[PDB]
Amino acid sequence: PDISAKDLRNIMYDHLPGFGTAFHQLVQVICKLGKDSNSLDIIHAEFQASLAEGDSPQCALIQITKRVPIFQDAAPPVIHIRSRGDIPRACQKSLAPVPPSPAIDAGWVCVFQLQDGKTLGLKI
Ligand SMILES: [K+]
Ligand code: NA
Repeated sequence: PDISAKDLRNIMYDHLPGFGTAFHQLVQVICKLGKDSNSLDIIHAEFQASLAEGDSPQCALIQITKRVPIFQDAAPPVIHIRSRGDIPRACQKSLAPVPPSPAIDAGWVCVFQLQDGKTLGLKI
């Protein structure tokens, strides 16, 4: 790819406010699935265009989830953690009960699964 997953992640991070936000996590999800589906260059191009159009970087990421085929009805990744405390502070107000068939394109970034089995969905 013209761009690596790490470099794309860093370009997206360059534009995002704060640290450990729902959108940082979304960047990670996007770069993972994009690397796996060989979509890194299309993702990069779409991100660039969205920024040029005047979109917020957050909106650009969302639009990526809506336009890039790998994200269509794609299940959010499950992230195993010890306790809710392992969830970044800036994500703590973005947690919600997990529905039966969550989809990334619908704003379900990931699902945090606690050791005790309880789940929390990261929602935008
Ligand atoms: K930042
Ligand atoms: Na952010």
